[PDB]
Amino acid sequence: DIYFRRQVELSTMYRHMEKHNYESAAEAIQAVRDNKLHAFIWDSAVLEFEASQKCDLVTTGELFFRSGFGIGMRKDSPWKQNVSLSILKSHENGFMEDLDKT
Amino acid sequence: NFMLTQPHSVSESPGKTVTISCTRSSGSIASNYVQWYQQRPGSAPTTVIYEDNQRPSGVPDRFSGSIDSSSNSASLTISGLKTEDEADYYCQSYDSSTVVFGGGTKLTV
Amino acid sequence: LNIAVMLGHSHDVTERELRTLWGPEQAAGLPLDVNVVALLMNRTDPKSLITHVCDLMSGARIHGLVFGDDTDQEAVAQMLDFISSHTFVPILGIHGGASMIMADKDPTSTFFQFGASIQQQATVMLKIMQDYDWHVFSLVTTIFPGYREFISFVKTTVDNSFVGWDMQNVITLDTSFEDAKTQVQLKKIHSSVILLYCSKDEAVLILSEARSLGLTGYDFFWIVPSLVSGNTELIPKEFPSGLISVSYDDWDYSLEARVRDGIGILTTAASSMLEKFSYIPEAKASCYGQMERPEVPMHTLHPFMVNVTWDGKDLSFTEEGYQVHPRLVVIVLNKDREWEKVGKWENHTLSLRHAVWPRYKSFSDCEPDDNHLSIVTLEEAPFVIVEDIDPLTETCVRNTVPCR
Amino acid sequence: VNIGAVLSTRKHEQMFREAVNQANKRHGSWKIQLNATSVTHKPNAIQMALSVCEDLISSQVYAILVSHPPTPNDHFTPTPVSYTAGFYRIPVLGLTTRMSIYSDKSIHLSFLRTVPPYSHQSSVWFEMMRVYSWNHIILLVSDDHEGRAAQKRLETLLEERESKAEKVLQFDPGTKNVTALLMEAKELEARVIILSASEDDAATVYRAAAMLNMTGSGYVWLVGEREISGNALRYAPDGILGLQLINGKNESAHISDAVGVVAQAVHELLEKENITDPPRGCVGNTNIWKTGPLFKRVLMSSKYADGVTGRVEFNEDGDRKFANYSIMNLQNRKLVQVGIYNGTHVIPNDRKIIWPGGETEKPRGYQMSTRLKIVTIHQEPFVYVKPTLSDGTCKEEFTVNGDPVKKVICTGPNDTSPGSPRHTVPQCCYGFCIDLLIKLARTMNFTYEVHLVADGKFGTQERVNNSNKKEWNGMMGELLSGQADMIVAPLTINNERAQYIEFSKPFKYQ
Amino acid sequence: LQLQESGPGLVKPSQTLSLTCTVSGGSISSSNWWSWVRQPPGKGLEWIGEIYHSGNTNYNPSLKSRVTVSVDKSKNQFSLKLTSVTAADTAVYYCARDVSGGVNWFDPWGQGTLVTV
Repeated sequence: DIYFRRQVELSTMYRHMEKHNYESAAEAIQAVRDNKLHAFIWDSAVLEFEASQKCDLVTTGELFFRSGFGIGMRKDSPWKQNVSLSILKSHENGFMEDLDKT
Repeated sequence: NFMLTQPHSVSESPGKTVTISCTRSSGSIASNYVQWYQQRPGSAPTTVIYEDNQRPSGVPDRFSGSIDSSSNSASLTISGLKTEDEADYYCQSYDSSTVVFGGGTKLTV
Repeated sequence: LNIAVMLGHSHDVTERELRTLWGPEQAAGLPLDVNVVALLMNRTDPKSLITHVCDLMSGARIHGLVFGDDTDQEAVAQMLDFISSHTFVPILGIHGGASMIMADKDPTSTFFQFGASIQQQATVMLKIMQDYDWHVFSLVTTIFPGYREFISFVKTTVDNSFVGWDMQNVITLDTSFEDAKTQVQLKKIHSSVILLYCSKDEAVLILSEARSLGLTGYDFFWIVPSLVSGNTELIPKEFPSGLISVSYDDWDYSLEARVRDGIGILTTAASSMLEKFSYIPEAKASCYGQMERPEVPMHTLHPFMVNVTWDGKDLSFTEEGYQVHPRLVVIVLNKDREWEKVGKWENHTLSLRHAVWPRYKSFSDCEPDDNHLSIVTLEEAPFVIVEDIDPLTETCVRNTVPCR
Repeated sequence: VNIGAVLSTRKHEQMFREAVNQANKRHGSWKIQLNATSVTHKPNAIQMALSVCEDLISSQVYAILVSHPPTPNDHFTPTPVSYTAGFYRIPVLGLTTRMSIYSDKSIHLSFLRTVPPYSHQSSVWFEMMRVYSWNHIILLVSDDHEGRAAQKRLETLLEERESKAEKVLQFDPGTKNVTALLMEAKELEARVIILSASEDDAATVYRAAAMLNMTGSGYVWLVGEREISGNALRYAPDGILGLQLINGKNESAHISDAVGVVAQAVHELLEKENITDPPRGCVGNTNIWKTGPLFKRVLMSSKYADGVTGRVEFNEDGDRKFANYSIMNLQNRKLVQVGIYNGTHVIPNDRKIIWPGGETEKPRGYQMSTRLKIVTIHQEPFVYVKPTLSDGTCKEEFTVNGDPVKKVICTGPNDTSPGSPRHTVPQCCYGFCIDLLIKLARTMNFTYEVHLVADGKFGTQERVNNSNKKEWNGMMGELLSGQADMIVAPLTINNERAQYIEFSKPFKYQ
Repeated sequence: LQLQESGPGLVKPSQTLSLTCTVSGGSISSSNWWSWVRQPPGKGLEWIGEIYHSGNTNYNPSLKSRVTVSVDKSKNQFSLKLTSVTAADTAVYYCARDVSGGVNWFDPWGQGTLVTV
């Protein structure tokens, strides 16, 4: 929502969805399932998993708005390095990919 | 600083309730509190009441302190007069400058 | 009860019944039994003031005063507050002297006005600025009390807001028209809607300098609060025409109307007192005593005239010391050296008249305007399209143009 | 000249006459000379004001001196002097009145002083904390306008280092129940307070706080002069540092400095462009000076660099600058000075400093906490949530590699359906997110008590109900509102979030 | 936790008497202070001063330029260095422990000697 509104070059879609925005991405999924919505625009991971597990919905398009989730951090906290460098070291020793595959 | 006043002594029989009243010469007895010692004749001082609100361990309920701060009379009470109470009663207080002591109070029973 | 008034014998000084104005009721009722004790005094002097006022209370045992003088000095309202303090007389001012608001009142002081907050003036002014959509500007404020309050309030309402006000560099002048500290800073102002804050004389000097810089072009605007709006008749020769400014009205809502308003609110407060918890206090004995610790019977009515609505009017003050519904007006200075009613502030609205800025001249003559046109067409095929603006940041989306 | 003054007793009047006569003998007016007068306060105010107005303005006084009587009435001396001086816009000098409501040159259009009010000594706080490695202050302030001004001054004098105080919690003046503020204060890592307020409220807060043992080891306190006074030097735990001024209620020095400044200003002003005369009589004239702002303006520009109290330098708001203060330690109910304030410098004395507690060290107002409460929202694929059964734990489930599923309780709400109150039942959340959670928990070696959020949204930025003030609601909101430090969950990096917050490097790509 | 003033009766005039006070059942490494309030004979009291085990001390302003007291942990005792002793010392010297607490006040007094010059 914050991307689209801040990025007004197709605001037609923005106020089209603004009168149809839902509550939970999951709720959007089971609403699409019972022929109530014909599409669902969302982050890739969630809907990828939803389709892969329950194979009744198909991913149209390729991708857009690449982004990566993160960790909550107020500007004042001592957990900047002891978390970021922790993940960065753990980024390369095959653990993250193994756990994801798991 | 400021001195105190206990004239010299007081005499009464057992069964009465009489005790000297320590008086603050300058200022009022509201900020830096008062405290009474008992010092048996020919011996060292020892506390009898502290801040005139509670008594030290071993002190009987016979002694009790009270504050008026109007006449600045730091009142002491030895209600239940008996014979063993013969000693010196010294009111003491303190301030950022000094700690000052009474002239003493030895009663006749 | 008994309500008394006293005036400074202006040109409006008339008969006691003439200024009484009382009728069958106040506006729709208020049956409290209160008589009118109208007074007067040509001049007003501290000894004269104290004696007259605090024997006036010590006279018929009054329960109010709506005094307003013709003087122009803060001393009148300050003295009146100081005296309401030490005798506990609720006082409200309506004209001239008892009209300029102080920084703050004593916590137990019961003294009021009909003026408007520098906050209220500032925000009404900024909304004016909004409607025209020239949202690229700087600031300059020479030192004069209230300046910190205004600069802080604008600096905090610029960012909480959601329109995108570009707040450029700001300049303060210790000694206006100095050329050593003032000019060295003033010259670097690449704004378009400059919004200076100087009292009266700093303002004149900086305008004179601004002409010497040629900044007073044909699209270089100037917005000022009520403080420069001294008497709407004493303009200098360095204010370019049309200097937009907000102030308090001096043309409608005459003095007698404010007297009526004060009478109504005081009577309503007393009526509420009696109806709820009737404990009507007597007079404050004597003006001065010998020595007595001040202790009112309660909060007599000092916070009680909040949320007061009378005759449709919403005259309510508060602990801040301001009226919830001021009477500010937007005013221009056209090429007639006159101040014109262009823009009243309604319940909350802005209420402009010129649908577009008809680009008045500065003084009489400079490089003429030769860069503007007024284009026109009709909505048509997907090449020009009409659309109604969004309620949020309510000008329109940022891709369109102002379309009228 | 015919300068006027309002004094408390006749010895003061004699001292004033002697001072002005000495000023005349050293340097005097050519013909007008220096006549002088002093009157005495009356406990009638209205009549005292009547007296000062009539007598002084009828006396053609050129400067007005007002001194605070030692009797604590707090609205006795300067309350009617400055107002009527301003009616004729004539300046007044302050001698022993040191509140800060008068420093605002708006209503008291005329007011000077040589006693920097209690807002000034807030500058001492930074003048010291400049080099102490002291970086966490949760100072308390009362609702008094003095406290208000001291507060705002302390925030504005600290932004030069761009730092920020944690809590500036406040309270009503002179109350008798302040325990709340204190047990929420202690549940913070910060362990320094610069409370500075009325003496009565100061004693109240001391009495109610010592019960909470926050006066123990490693918990310093900072207090200025007026807050340790009369009823406050009693309840003070040891270590409370005191901040006081050098020249106290010695009227003579300040009378001398004030009359010297006034004499110098009049003597230099004897030659000027135009000098008018005061209106005669309290009644009569209803007009201001034609030159009063000239006298006032030349009065601020007064570099009287010679006196008993050194250089009486005045600041911009009609008060006194360049003052000497004192940091004084409270050593076992026996107060002795522990520091000096010569201005922009500190020269601590060679003494045995003492803090509360009883250690002789640099107690740390900082801590690592190491609690780290965690929050996270249930989407589906990265957090599976199951209501745990009535068994005190979640369940036991297994995987292909013989590695059972990690499960922890999650004190999430139960108000997914709107209207239903959040039962806050302890469900069980697990999955991918909990896995990264437990691994990082082992990495940093702390504990978690994870729980969800009631609303169930990412919490964008919006506006409060029917207002232009903005805010952040929802999950990001409870991050900002000091409710937890980690919110680890699938949350998108975007612009408006990151414009005012900081993110860890992402742990995925999508 | 029992006090004892060492110097019993050394009353040599025009010299530097050194009354040393030590304690049993503990040591000076704590958060408390020490006391040597003096009692004029057949009269009231006369406070002398007080000392701390580590860094500092403080006395009655009546007597400043004459009292200098030191404390040693190794010997677990503290003593003064009074200079130019006069006949005013014809008064009994005590040594009482005190408690910092919330109010300055001495714990029950020591045995007391009979030093009277």
